[PDB]
Amino acid sequence: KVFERCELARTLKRLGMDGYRGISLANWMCLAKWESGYNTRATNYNAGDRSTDYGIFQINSRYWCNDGKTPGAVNAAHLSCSALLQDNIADAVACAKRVVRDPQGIRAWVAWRNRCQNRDVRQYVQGCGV
Ligand SMILES: *SC[C@H](NC(C)=O)C(=O)O
Repeated sequence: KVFERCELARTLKRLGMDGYRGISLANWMCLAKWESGYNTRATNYNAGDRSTDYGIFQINSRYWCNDGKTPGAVNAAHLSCSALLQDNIADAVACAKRVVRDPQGIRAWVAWRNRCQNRDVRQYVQGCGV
């Protein structure tokens, strides 16, 4: 599903992302925008390393979700990448939380560094009531 900007912002607040490990909702929004255009169906195959990025946050199959086809990856005891292609983003949020629990935080996503860090990201949440 393709989320409307404010619909997404309110959803992320409800799932407790505002200020999670010091990350503002505006930062999480900036991240979803440049990663998938707020599209839960988004999939990006990295030919170079044979991994795939899945969902609204473009989570990778080598480190975080199991898809079976990715070489040198986390096993089948971990969350299925399919769970990140659902309309309901609860699993994706729970996984995004885990990713930033690493010392690297939100910097784990290179798109965040390019397009969001050291920027006025107020625009992503202005007028949403969050
Ligand atoms: S981010 C999803 C999570 N992955 C790892 C590697 O802990 C899981 O729930 O398995």
